[PDB]
Amino acid sequence: PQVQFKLVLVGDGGTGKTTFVKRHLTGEFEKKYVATLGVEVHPLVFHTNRGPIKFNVWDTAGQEKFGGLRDGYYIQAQCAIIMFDVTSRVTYKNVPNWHRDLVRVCENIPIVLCGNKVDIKDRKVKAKSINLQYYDISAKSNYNFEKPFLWLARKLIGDPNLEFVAMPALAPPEVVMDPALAAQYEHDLEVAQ
Amino acid sequence: PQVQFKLVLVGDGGTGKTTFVKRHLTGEFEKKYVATLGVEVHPLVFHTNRGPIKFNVWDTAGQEKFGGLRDGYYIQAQCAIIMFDVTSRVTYKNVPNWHRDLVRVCENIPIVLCGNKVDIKDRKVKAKSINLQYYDISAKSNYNFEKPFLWLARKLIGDPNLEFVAMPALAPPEVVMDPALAAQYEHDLEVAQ
Amino acid sequence: PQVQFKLVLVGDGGTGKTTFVKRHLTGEFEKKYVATLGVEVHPLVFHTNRGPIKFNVWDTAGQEKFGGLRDGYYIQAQCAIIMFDVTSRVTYKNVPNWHRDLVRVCENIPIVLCGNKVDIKDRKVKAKSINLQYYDISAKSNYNFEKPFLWLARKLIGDPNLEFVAMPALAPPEVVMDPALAAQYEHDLEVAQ
Amino acid sequence: PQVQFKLVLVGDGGTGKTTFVKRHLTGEFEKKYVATLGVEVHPLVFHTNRGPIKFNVWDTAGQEKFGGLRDGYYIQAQCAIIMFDVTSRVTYKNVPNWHRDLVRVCENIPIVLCGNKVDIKDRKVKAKSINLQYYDISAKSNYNFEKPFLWLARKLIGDPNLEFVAMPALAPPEVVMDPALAAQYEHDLEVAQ
Amino acid sequence: GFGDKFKPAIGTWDCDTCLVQNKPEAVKCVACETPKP
Amino acid sequence: GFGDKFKPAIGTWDCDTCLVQNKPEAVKCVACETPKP
Amino acid sequence: GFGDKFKPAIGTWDCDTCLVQNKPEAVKCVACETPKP
Amino acid sequence: GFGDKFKPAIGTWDCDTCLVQNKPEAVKCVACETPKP
Ligand SMILES: Nc1nc2c(ncn2[C@@H]2O[C@H](COP(=O)(O)OP(=O)(O)O)[C@@H](O)[C@H]2O)c(=O)[nH]1
Ligand SMILES: Nc1nc2c(ncn2[C@@H]2O[C@H](COP(=O)(O)OP(=O)(O)O)[C@@H](O)[C@H]2O)c(=O)[nH]1
Ligand SMILES: Nc1nc2c(ncn2[C@@H]2O[C@H](COP(=O)(O)OP(=O)(O)O)[C@@H](O)[C@H]2O)c(=O)[nH]1
Ligand SMILES: Nc1nc2c(ncn2[C@@H]2O[C@H](COP(=O)(O)OP(=O)(O)O)[C@@H](O)[C@H]2O)c(=O)[nH]1
Ligand SMILES: [Mg+2]
Ligand SMILES: [Mg+2]
Ligand SMILES: [Mg+2]
Ligand SMILES: [Mg+2]
Ligand SMILES: [Zn+2]
Ligand SMILES: [Zn+2]
Ligand SMILES: [Zn+2]
Ligand SMILES: [Zn+2]
Repeated sequence: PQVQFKLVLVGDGGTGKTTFVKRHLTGEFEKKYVATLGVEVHPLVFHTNRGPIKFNVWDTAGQEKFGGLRDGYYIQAQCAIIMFDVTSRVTYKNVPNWHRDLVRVCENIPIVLCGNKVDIKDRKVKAKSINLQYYDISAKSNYNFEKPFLWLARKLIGDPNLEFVAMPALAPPEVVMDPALAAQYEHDLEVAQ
Repeated sequence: PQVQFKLVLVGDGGTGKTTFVKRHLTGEFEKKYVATLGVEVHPLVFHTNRGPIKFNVWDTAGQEKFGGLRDGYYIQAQCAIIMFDVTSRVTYKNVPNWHRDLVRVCENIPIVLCGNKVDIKDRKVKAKSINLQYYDISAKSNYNFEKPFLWLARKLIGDPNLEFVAMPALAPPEVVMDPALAAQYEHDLEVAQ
Repeated sequence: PQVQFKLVLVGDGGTGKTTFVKRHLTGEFEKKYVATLGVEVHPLVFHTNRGPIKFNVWDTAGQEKFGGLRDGYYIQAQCAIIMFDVTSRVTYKNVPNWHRDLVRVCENIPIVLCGNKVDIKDRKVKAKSINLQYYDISAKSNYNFEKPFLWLARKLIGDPNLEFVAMPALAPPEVVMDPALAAQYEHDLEVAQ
Repeated sequence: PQVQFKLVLVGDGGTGKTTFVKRHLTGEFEKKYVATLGVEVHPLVFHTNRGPIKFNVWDTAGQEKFGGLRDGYYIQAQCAIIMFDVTSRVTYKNVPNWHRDLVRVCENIPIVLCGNKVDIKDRKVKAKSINLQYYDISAKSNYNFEKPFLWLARKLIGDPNLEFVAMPALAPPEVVMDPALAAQYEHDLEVAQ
Repeated sequence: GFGDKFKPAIGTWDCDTCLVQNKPEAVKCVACETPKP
Repeated sequence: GFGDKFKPAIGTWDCDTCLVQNKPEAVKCVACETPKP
Repeated sequence: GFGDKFKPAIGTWDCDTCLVQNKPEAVKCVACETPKP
Repeated sequence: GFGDKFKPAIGTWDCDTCLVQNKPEAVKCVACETPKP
């Protein structure tokens, strides 16, 4: 009717939120513009071993640069991704303010934290510094694209072993993610935790 | 508004039509049941180098086993796939009757002919015997799944070099297609033509 | 000169040892027959984030069906895979005898235990019953093919975050592995441990 | 003993010859340095529907920048790739001199012409200007990597429908190839021919 | 980048049942006879 | 095979604008204020 | 399934340096001049 | 980037039959008994 969840995607302007949600090609083709709220809702369908799951992802039209988001933006949000930019420290320092802002209005919805732009070698916010699951991502290479959504699916459904059996069509990568860098970053996280 | 085409999927009962249209996982999740006509419409989105294309595929609820399809089934069809079963000769012999039936009602819409179940080694209808483009397919292995739709996209858009840049999420294969058999079949077709 | 390790592949006849080592297509093309010992050595190259690793895998010519393997078979083995057949309980019951036999002659080489043929739905040896790392595998679908070798690489090199950055050419799957079954089996293992 | 062919890779210095041959990861791990001739021979195994094929690819150590290649370089060459750089017109203008040089010494071995670096948007040598089969390639993205070798396999074996059933492990891409650009280039070639 | 010039006539509406594209004057869907919302 | 037991209350309707799920008594969408069709 | 009929003449030996295939009478590799082992 | 410090002792030679790595003093392969070339 179906199995559908509103997901709010928040975090400073310029962190890559729009870029990230647009990797899902069908959700971009089927996006709905919400005139009264300045939002595009992207219906992202994923396919698990137990069937389809739909995340309706709310992406701002950039107003987080100029002020706070309306309440209507947060109404009936059932999960969230907070994004930051791994090359801009201010964006990471605001994460607790995005986190509180969400909490104040939600609350105890599952939240994933994503550090975007890990494709850039010149990284400022490293693992040492970093239900609040973390992933390194690179929107422009699709690196770790599935992970936030898989983790949120496993948390929402209550199945720790849920898997995506088929990947959605994703925008061709516009940037490369060096797999050896990805392994070094994986190791840094393991040596933080 | 969008770039959307009604595609009628026709051919004898038991040729694999429903199996084939259900390989597209999102189109199955989003299928619309048309009560008055005995149809499920599967909205299949594909992603070309020039952007999304949507085929709304009309699949019967099995009434082709008992009688002819309603006119409403064919109304505003802009392309078609005729299916047959490569292990059942009667289904191939009816192809010209499906072809005429379509023509009588359409007409000069692009049509692809698909020989299904080429995964079965015990093949009865071989290339020797076979805008009427042909493909061998195997719905249950996703073998050649993209081809009918790519050919129809190229014919509808008028771009012979159109490509799908990303594949839709497809049902995990339930059967294997031997790539050496696929190469032998490719060669038989080339040695028919 | 290079980074090369002898790997002994042992376990009852009929468990799928030969089938498994032959999934690596280049290692099969380059296999060396050792006349005096009844062995084919398959040089399996894998490609990690830190460079190539070569496992020279010793596969029997079936003599484990009739008697014990020569000492020469085990000489300078630096790691091992013990295989069993998930549909044949006797093969699993012999695992501790393969394990001891290896230990007696090696010793403290890293060993992975593999339960083969998990593609067969009619499974007799389930997770409940099962450095002794375990993986479910299916040689004929390439399911989990990389894992034993990745685990052995991580243990031999001392790098827990080693990754394969590119997969070797593998024999096309001859059988399907249902991804939903794979997820159920993954969950059973997690609910054993 | 096996099915093995010497392939000479020639073309101006800086066209990407070394970069290209090193995409095949196992052939790089197994390369043989030929001290007397200034050559590294890369044994590139490919896997066809009819079994393995090995191309022993002779790559210069850069002496084509300073003079002509020794005769020993060309001895028993059974096929060739001539490379050029799609961003450097001089390299394309020398192609007929590489072509003649090969002919003088070979002769009537199958030859593929490859225009490298098509990942660079700033392309100088376009399709309009371009057994002498042509492919656009991009060594650093692996774009069209298989094609020269597939075409050469089909020509050497005499099987126009030969296919590679599994890809060799390739170096992770260091650069992206835009699939929409690849489709535009495909179309330009079709509108040249 | 299509569709140019693949867009429907002005006031064309898609049937929520089937989802054939219907002329602006259509009161029912031409294929499935579902009335326009 | 979910959702069991993830299905909404009876008469829940999805907003065609946003597409929040609204209580059967809702006349407007709770998030975006678009009236129920 | 090749090679039939792609196998080399009897006694053909592959150079361990280069690895050109050499005639059985070859004492040195024809391409790189490395002596037969 | 390994192997550092995974390289064999000086004069270690690989058996062309099996291809176990043999000590420089080995005249035969330790595993398969094939004589050193
Ligand atoms: N290198 C790199 N740049 C990115 C990535 N994601 C986004 N960008 C760039 O970051 C800038 C901000 O992107 P945008 O999606 O509009 O961020 P938003 O304001 O949070 O919606 C744009 O210039 C993007 O091209 C990434 O993963 N890697
Ligand atoms: N081996 C094989 N069986 C298939 C394939 N496609 C469909 N089938 C089987 O053929 C039968 C008819 O399938 P169905 O989709 O209901 O055909 P329809 O009546 O034309 O809609 C079913 O038993 C399917 O399991 C295929 O590609 N390969
Ligand atoms: N279903 C299934 N059969 C397998 C698999 N692996 C091997 N077999 C079959 O098991 C039998 C024994 O295979 P073999 O490789 O010779 O086992 P070995 O004696 O241990 O070397 C053969 O009939 C194979 O076809 C598998 O992963 N799945
Ligand atoms: N953008 C781009 N650069 C390339 C490509 N292939 C090689 N290069 C670069 O071209 C230069 C020459 O490469 P090299 O392999 O040494 O060419 P060679 O002299 O013909 O062997 C190097 O700087 C490479 O990084 C490619 O496909 N794309
Ligand atoms: Mg934005
Ligand atoms: Mg049906
Ligand atoms: Mg065996
Ligand atoms: Mg070079
Ligand atoms: Zn309708
Ligand atoms: Zn709303
Ligand atoms: Zn030589
Ligand atoms: Zn030996």
